[PDB]
Amino acid sequence: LELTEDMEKEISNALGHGPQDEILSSAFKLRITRGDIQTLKNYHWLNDEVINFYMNLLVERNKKQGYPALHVFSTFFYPKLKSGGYQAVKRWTKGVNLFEQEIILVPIHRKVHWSLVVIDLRKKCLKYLDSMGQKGHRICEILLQYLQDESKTKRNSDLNLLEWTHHSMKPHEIPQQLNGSDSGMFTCKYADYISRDKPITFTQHQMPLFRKKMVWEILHQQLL
Amino acid sequence: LELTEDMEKEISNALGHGPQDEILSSAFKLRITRGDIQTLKNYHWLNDEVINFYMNLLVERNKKQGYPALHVFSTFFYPKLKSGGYQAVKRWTKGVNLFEQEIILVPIHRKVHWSLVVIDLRKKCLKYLDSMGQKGHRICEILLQYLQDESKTKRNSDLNLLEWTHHSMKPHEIPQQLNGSDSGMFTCKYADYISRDKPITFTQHQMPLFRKKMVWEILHQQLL
Amino acid sequence: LELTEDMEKEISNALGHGPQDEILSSAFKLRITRGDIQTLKNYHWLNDEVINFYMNLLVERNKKQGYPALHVFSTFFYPKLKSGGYQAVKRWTKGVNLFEQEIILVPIHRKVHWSLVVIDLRKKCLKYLDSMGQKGHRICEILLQYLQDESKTKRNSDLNLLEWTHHSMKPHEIPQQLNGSDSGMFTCKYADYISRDKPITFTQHQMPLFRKKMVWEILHQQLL
Amino acid sequence: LELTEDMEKEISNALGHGPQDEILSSAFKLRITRGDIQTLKNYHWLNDEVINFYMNLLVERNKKQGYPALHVFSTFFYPKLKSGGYQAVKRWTKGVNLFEQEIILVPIHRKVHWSLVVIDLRKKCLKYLDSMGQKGHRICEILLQYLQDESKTKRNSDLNLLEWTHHSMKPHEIPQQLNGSDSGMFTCKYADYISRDKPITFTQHQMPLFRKKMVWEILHQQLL
Amino acid sequence: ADVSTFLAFPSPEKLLRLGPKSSVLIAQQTDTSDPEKVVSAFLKVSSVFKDEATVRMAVQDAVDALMQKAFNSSSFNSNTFLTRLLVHMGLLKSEDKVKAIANLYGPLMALNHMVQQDYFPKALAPLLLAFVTKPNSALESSSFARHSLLQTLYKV
Amino acid sequence: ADVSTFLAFPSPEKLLRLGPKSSVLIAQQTDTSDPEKVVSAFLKVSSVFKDEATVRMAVQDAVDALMQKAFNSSSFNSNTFLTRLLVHMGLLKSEDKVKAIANLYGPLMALNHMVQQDYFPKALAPLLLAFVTKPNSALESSSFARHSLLQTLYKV
Amino acid sequence: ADVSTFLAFPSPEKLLRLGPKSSVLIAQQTDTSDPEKVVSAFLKVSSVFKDEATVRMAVQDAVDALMQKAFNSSSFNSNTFLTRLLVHMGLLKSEDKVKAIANLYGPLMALNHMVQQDYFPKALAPLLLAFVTKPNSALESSSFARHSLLQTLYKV
Amino acid sequence: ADVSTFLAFPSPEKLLRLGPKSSVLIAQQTDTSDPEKVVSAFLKVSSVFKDEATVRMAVQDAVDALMQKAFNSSSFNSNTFLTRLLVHMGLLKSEDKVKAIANLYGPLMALNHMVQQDYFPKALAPLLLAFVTKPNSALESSSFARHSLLQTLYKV
Amino acid sequence: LKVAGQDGSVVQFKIKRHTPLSKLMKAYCERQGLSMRQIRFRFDGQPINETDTPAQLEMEDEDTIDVFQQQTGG
Amino acid sequence: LKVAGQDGSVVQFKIKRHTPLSKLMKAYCERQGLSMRQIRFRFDGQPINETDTPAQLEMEDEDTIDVFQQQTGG
Amino acid sequence: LKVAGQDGSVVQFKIKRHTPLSKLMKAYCERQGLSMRQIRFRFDGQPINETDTPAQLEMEDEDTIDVFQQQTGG
Amino acid sequence: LKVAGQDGSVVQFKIKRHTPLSKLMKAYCERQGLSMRQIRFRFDGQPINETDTPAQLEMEDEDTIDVFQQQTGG
Repeated sequence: LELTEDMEKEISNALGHGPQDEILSSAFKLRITRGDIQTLKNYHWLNDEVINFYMNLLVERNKKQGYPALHVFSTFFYPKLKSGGYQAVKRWTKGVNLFEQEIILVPIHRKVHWSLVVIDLRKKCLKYLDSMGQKGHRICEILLQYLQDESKTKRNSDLNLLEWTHHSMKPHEIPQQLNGSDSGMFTCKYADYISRDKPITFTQHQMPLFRKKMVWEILHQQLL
Repeated sequence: LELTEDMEKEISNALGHGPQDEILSSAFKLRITRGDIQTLKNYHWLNDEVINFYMNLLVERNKKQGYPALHVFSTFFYPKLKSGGYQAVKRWTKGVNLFEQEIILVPIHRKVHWSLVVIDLRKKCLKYLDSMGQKGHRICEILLQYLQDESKTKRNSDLNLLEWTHHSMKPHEIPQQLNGSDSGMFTCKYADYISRDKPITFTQHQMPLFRKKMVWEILHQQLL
Repeated sequence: LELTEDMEKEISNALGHGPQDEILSSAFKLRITRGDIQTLKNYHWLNDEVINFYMNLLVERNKKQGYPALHVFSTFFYPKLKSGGYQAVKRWTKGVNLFEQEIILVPIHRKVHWSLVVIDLRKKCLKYLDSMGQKGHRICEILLQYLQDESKTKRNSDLNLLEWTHHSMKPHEIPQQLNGSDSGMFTCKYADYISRDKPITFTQHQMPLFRKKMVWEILHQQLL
Repeated sequence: LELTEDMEKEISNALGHGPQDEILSSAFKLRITRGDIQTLKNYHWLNDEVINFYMNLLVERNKKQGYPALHVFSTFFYPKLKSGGYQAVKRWTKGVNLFEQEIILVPIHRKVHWSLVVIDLRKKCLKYLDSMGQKGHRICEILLQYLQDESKTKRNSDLNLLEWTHHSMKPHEIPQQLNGSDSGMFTCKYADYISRDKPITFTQHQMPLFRKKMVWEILHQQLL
Repeated sequence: ADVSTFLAFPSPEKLLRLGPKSSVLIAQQTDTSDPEKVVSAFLKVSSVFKDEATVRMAVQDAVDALMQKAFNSSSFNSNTFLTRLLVHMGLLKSEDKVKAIANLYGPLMALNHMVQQDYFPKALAPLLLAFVTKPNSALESSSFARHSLLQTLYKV
Repeated sequence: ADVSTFLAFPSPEKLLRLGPKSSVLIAQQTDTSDPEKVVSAFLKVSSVFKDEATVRMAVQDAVDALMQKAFNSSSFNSNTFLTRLLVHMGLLKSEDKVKAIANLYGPLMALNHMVQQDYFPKALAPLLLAFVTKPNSALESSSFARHSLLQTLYKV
Repeated sequence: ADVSTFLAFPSPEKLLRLGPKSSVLIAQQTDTSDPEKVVSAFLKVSSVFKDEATVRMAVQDAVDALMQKAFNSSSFNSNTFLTRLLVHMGLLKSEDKVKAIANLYGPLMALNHMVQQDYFPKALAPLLLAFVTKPNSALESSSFARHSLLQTLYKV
Repeated sequence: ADVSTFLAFPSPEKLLRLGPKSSVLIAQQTDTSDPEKVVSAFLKVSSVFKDEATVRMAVQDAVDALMQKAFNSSSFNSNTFLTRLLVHMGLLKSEDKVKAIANLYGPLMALNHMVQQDYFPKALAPLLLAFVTKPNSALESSSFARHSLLQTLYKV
Repeated sequence: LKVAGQDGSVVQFKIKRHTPLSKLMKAYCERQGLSMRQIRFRFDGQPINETDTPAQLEMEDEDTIDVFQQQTGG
Repeated sequence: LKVAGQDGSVVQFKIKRHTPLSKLMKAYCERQGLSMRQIRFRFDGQPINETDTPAQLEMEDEDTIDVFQQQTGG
Repeated sequence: LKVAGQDGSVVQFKIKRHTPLSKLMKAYCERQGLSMRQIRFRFDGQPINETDTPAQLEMEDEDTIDVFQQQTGG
Repeated sequence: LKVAGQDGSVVQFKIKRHTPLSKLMKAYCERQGLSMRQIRFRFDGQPINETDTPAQLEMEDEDTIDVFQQQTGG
């Protein structure tokens, strides 16, 4: 699609020279500096701000463009949960009842890598999507236990888990990467097409451009 | 000192060819195979059996050769304690009252490295010894809390910690290594001279031989 | 063009397993073994047999397919001439009067590289073609002196050199390589299109296939 | 022996910062700059000035300190002779009759390496000394032919070669290097002990110091 | 059977202690319908290689067998495979390699400075050098694997 | 003061925004009586280097200053220093390098086998190769630092 | 003028001894209509670089000047350029790298054998090792240049 | 006999076409009283190694035989040997490695500059990179031999 | 109030109500060596800011914040 | 009985009293991929063995064992 | 007859007329170390063969052959 | 007079007698690309200098000088 040659020199400017701690955006209590933002360069490994932001621009675009109840979790959520049980995750979300939503995204970060677990409340099922090839079973089973015991101790209502399903995401379906740097995009781009019930249809060839675009959509916060 | 040319061909034999899972010793419920034992080769990084064994041959030599109450902890002890509090370390030592001893050794393993924390009950103080240069303050402070709350909840007797002291171990005293492979010895050899109140006086030049000897003393279990 | 799937398994067979000194062709007093021939593999650097042969299959194809008097020189010719003057190059060609021909090819081998000097008797001018970028001026000037003094002392007829011209071969014309292994082809493929007064129009993309084909045309000696 | 701490800061000064073409000596029509001289550093490969100079400081020390007729050849001598016969080496030495001397040194430089051929006129025999291990037979046989045909065509006197002998220099005798950088010294240090009929008795351990000293003896031209 | 045992704790002997049916017995007791089992098993089998003729060729035929089986399996994702191999082999991922080089750029220009300064004890000059010489600092691991691989990709 | 601020979040500007007293102001606000503070501070200061003249030489003089100070300090263990640098710089420790090479030996002989076998889809030949080519697999990190260092140890 | 002199025997001083017009004076006295002159001159100019601020930036501006000039020149073959650089810099050509690796494969399996055999004097074990340690055997030249380059191609 | 023939033009077949006496027949037809013959012959014998069981072990036993013979020979200079091997194997000598690195230092700082400048055609960014990628520029030869060796010096 | 780390740390406190915690973090950065570009604070999840105030984000007595080492992947 | 991992796992069971746990571990090796040369079991600390028996080492109902990834250093 | 090398060598001889020079080369291979896969003979240019004969290729007294080190490039 | 190279070059001339050859070399440096720090002149062996003069070093008509590429080893 688009390429405003001028909107382009607004990019080379934020992936440019000068301050490394120089702010260039702000929102949902996050400040993307010329340091964070630079992880979006070619072959560069993305951070947790760059991701924790484009993951919040998603909520805004679903709410103002008429899309599903989009609740997103911090990239630091799963880890703290894989170690500190629900109890040390309890109050996390008090400013919100979850089942009240439809879709829930969770940025799974396994040191040096990024995957995604998509919880579809509508469908009562979760999905672990991994750009590389990995399968996540133990990764999902943790989340659900978080949930059965989530509502059970926040509404005295358990959760017939017999009603619940989850599963891996075979690689022959969803596009896989062809390197080891561009996983941070596959981890977000999934989180989009998935957030608009749109068929995940994209390839590596496109990504490099998804790269530039993302700094733009992330700068202006004008999610296209 | 010693070098029985024949006792030598009992070494090249256990650091030799054939089975990698072939047992060559047994004790305190541990089986040192031709795999574990091989970590004692030159420049090779030592494991947790090789260390968890020479750490038990120490207890035996103190008890049958008239030395201090030597209680040793598993290399897996500190880690589990740096994460699972005392509660998940509680019953560990029920087959023993600790303060009943004099000296207590603890193999501090920080991924890729080995250090030692020496608890001297006699002196009511602990010491963190590191072959490289590191200082361990947070490393000691954890252990003590383990102890103040150790006896407090196993004898209703607290522990006036005002009576307690610990501290780092300046590198200008204890010998440091001159590479990055031989830390597993400095981590044991300390644990010996320290176990016989003998001045830690040794250098890198000796170690390579401490290497061969250790497989011997560890094979026969005949600690020299 | 062509790709006889069967003619293909006649290739993987000569770039295959078994003897390294195993002959697989013969002609003009040369024996291309499974060793020489293998230099025609991908990225592999070609030798002086592989080249001194396809350089003779050229003469045969010009003579039986109605093309210019094609006289080719040994790859060892220029070197011996850059050092041993004409005198030690004299008798080389006694079995032939040269000017009697039209075109003369000379495989210029500068250690680790291959270039070509094309002498066009018809046009009374020489050309140095280099796949990489090099210019050869001193390289041509030697050859001509070989020639002015060639006939002068073999027909008492000098050579008005004022009639003679030569020159470099600008890279923007003739295709250049995009690596550092495939120079042996550019050094022959030139020697063909040049031998049929055919415009040198080819690129790197094709070469890999020129690679397979060449073993074929070189095996059967059936120059296509 | 010696180490004038002040004479030392006359070294770090010539193996120092500033001009690379800055002269720091002159003699026998040679100018050792801060570039040449620097090849005498540790592990650094020596050039042909550094050697063609210390090879002339040798002649001076033999003549003013009462030693054998020392005639030295240019490092560029052998090469030109291995290719251009005597004829293109003829006039080289017209400013001198050779056999008039006793000893003749010749710096054999085989690309990337240095060896020495010692001609002892007194003894009527030559010796090829190589720091590494090489044997030079073809290397000597050339020189002699230079000589039989040297005098034969400069005094009409041939040379009964039956009177002549030469030979390799077994490595178990003369010290060999233990690396691949310090050959330029072994190639000179030989040329000294050999120039004073002094037994070649030195080792690698010394060389590094022979290194500093040489810049000194070469700077002042004050050969010690 | 012996095959399931072998797997658990692979071993040259466990491997040869299966006669010639070992090869085909493993590619068959191994479900090639999801590359994670093929990787984990291709690894368990080769974690046995030792230079020795027996164990060497034993391993080869054992793998040529597991590879065919899965190369004729539709559900087999050859891509996810290579890709899951290179990771559990450190040739891919393992570390944010760029960012790393990024954190060295500076410290490496300073330390490379100090060394050359006069105010640097002539003592360490040889300590430092003879320090990035111990194998734990010189022996390069996967950047070796990587090269041995390329070597063959260009075949010879 | 500004110096303590700077430290926290170093930065080329924070550094130049100290005039010429920065150099000496840091070596002085830094206790060189236990190398861990000197390392952590020698690092914080150089984590600012950028090719640019200003920030470059700024950093140099800032370090030549911190190094002298500690080189005239008795309590300063120059050894524990170099040694604590090389670690937080991955040139020493970081991984059981031997054991690693040990786990590759076999898998690398098998994978190096498969590739050369007929039963190997001509498809991957160029996938695999053009795969250990992405920077996250080609770009070698500390084995580069290490070399740049040696380069100078032999000085030039 | 001074420019033609400078060229012959480049030198940091010869370079700075031209004031600020040096930069533009060389890109102008240099015919960018056949990359061989631009290479040979881009080389002569940078064969002067020394870490020092003066000579460093002197060189940079001197090259940014010669590069623009030729990048706006039609007759300028940017391709033949990069390509003629990499050669006279050993990053391309220099040796039949494959064939070489080919001649090592065997000798390296035998020598790697001998060493491990009992009939091998325990003497050399440390001689051999401490032998492929001297810089003339450890210091890797262009495989370093090559990496420093990539580093930047991925920019940082 | 066949042995002298074999030597001239070594070959896996020439080697196996000697039955089990080949091993001992060569170490015997080879004068181990001046390492140059042992090197040249240790090389001729291993210039035959091919992965295959036959030719592999054939070569091994053939060398363990030539090595013993000379290790019990007084006139045998084990030192001059290792040393003459490493050279005709490029692990020692081959090039003035320092001087080389010396000539790159500058050109590599300039070229590393140009690339990052605005006045650099976005065209080459991927040309240059995908250029020091061809094997003749990526495939590192003896710096690989060297490592494979060390690997074993530390044995495993 | 307290500042529970990741390692298995647990360092506790108290401070001024409507007070600028801009200073509750630069301090503890030094107090651990941890530079902030490497770590991030998060109270019950919501990243705290300079300009926020323990009072505002309404935390009470014995309220635990959290610190994580910066993560990256690809 | 249960087999609490390191990761933050928690897989539970039961088995025969004087029964040979030699089989309680080869199973769970496959059940995790974890090869035993890489991991080690330890009950309340004391490394369990093949030949031991849940009965013997006297563990009771709801007794938790522990598994650790093999460690090394130098 | 003679066998002038490249280096700047010059080793001379004589041999049987209709004689198989197959043996004039294997000899001089050993006599220089030079293995034949690395070098090639060429008389006045035309590569000599095993089966040829000094007699046949008609060379006379004082006739010089040539030897070159194998070359390669790319 | 002439300037015979190493390669197998042979470029000839003439010049002023007591003339400073300082200029006979900077010229031919450009005339070959060869920078002087890489090459060295030598007449009949004796390195020529700037300040010398064809006249002085007494060379005559058809006198050949020599140029060599700088050599190094170790």
